[PDB]
Amino acid sequence: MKFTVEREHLLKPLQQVSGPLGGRPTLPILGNLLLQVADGTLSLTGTDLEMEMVARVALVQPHEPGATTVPARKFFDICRGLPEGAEIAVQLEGERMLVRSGRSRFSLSTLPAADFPNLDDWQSEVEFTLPQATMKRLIEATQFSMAHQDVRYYLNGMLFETEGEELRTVATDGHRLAVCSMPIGQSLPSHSVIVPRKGVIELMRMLDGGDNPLRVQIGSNNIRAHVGDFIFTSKLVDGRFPDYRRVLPKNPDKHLEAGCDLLKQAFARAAILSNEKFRGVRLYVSENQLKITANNPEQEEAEEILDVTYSGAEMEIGFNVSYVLDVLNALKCENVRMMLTDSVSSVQIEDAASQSAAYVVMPMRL
Amino acid sequence: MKFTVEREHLLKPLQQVSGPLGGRLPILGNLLLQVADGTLSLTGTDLEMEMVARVALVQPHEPGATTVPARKFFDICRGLPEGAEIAVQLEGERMLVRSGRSRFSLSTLPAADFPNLDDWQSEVEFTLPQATMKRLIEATQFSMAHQDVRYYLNGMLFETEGEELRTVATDGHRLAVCSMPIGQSLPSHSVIVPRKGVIELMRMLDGGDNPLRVQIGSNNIRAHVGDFIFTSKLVDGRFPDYRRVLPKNPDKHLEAGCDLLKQAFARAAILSNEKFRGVRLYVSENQLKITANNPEQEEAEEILDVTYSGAEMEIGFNVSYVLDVLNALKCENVRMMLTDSVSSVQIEDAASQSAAYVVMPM
Ligand SMILES: O=C(O)CNC(=O)Cn1c2c(c3cc(Br)ccc31)CC[C@@H](C(=O)O)C2
Ligand SMILES: [Ca+2]
Ligand SMILES: [Cl-]
Repeated sequence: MKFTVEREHLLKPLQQVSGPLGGRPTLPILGNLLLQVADGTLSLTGTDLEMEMVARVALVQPHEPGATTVPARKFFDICRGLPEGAEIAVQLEGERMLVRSGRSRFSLSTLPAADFPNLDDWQSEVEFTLPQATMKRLIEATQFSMAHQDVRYYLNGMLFETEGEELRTVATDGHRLAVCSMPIGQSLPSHSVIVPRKGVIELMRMLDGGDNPLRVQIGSNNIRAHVGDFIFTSKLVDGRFPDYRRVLPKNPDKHLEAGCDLLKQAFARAAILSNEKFRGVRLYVSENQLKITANNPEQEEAEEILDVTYSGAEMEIGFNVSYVLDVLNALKCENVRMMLTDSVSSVQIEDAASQSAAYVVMPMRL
Repeated sequence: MKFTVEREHLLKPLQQVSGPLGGRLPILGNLLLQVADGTLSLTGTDLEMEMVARVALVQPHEPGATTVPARKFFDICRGLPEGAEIAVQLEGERMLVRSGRSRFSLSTLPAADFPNLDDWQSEVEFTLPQATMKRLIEATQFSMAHQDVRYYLNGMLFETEGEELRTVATDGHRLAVCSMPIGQSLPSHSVIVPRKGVIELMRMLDGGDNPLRVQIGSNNIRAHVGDFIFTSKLVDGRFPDYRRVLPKNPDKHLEAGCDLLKQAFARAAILSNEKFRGVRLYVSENQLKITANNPEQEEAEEILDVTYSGAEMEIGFNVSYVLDVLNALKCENVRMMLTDSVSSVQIEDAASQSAAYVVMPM
């Protein structure tokens, strides 16, 4: 095995294929990357047995076929640590891989490519293509609401839902919910899967904001994403996801609109004197005005008054201010819409200018 | 107690005094506020050191003192919009804070409960530019010990000699010294400033033209810059003599680009022992070679061009120490000054003798 390649053509691929690798593997070879020279192409693969990322690099300098595995962290650090515009010559010499460039030489330990574990083979039964940016928006809009290591394992992940011509993402930790729907211009079957949170992050981070389209394949227990030179594959979470349609407030008739930043800064100051554990704040809403109050066990008190667009009936309601701020921070828009009903119902939050993303927070009594 | 001040004027003072404060005596988690003689005084302390900020009151105000949670009060002010005006007043056991239509009511502890550092006398005084103090601390800070049982090493020596103010920091494995002339005839004297004080001292240098005034007593140091007064206790014990650590006659002079050299050591370090982190250097005429290897039999090798005349030698180092030096230097070229394979090495900016770094071999 032999190749010579520019440092810069190796770094992005190394970032991508390093993502999956867990910090304390059950096998020695799981700390390594698989390297293959074949048909004019170097492929790198990293895995953790749950998910896998393969990157491809075209080889325009002379090369010799073969495969081996090297420690991922070290080989990445060497390449990244080498100077800008460097040529990186790699060759397999016995049970060592030789890396050199200019007058820097490294000898890396190998494990055999034959021991590198592959993911279970599977069949695609739902496929579609879409702009990278559409996938990026779907995930960014909802990712923060995924559970982290809940015992309800199916919440530690994101629901991907196909219906008609749109793709929808949903996330919830059992307390707050985020949903986002985008049309993708392909007739799709009605289908639903749960991607594990680590898989969702790899996917998100494999999208480089560029013009390459993203192709998605979904099987019974697996999902795969292909964009340009990168192919990501992950297991699905085998569980049942809650129905998001049930939590959405029915016919909220009291819509409040305000500048996202102004509402955010007001909640952010009020939060300073909220309960540190339960983070409850009170909204008093009246004609074109909102008053926000907070207090903590030490009886310190905050109050914020802003001008808003609001014409409905006067009402009160409490919320977890961290959840509201998470929503306002994910939105990053000019104007926000808060769709209110009463003191005992939940609230749905959106960009004033767009219904594509919706967020649901529970009422707090105080 | 009442005052009304613009956010811009309150923010940096708050930031400075509040920065290092924790609960502990919960009142150590509070700032002392005093309105007196047209001035708002904001004071913070952990009993070892103290930061006092004065700010002029150009609007109507009323005298009096209280104590509020430092973090919450800073966060509130910081969270207010740019150009905002902040009206503060005492009412009951609470401190009211009003800006626009944002209102806040904070808890208080009595100003009488707020502790003072003991009185002391100045024995040594001088002034210097901020930029000089910044440079003196920056050059050496990373070589202080952190939590060594030799308490005298967890901190920085400040020495006056002739016209020079000098800083020294060592942890027993490596050492940094930096001397700067400050245009004054100084008495021969030294004190040890605790690392926490070093950091606050550093952080009080805004980067403006206000000079610094320093006062040293037998158990205290103080620095005035602009409207801030930092006061800290000193550390007991006999600090080592940097001249004993410096090599006596490092005849062998090596010269290389600092970034190039730093890059090589860093790459080589990848394949060094994870615990020891040793690298070998082989010096020969106009050439430096760096090698590293680990238990797994993995090997790194780097070869650079340098300006070296003198005998060939081999010497081992912990790479992180060499990297800390090379990153502290921030220069074009570095001089490596050597004696032999079992003796300390000295490292300087090739273009300045103003700072020197010493590292032991492995
Ligand atoms: O601190 C160590 O790990 C042991 N170092 C020495 O035995 C020699 N030594 C010391 C110091 C030192 C500093 C350097 Br660069 C090299 C060897 C050194 C500074 C602190 C000194 C003290 O104990 O007061 C000792
Ligand atoms: Ca340069
Ligand atoms: Cl010096």
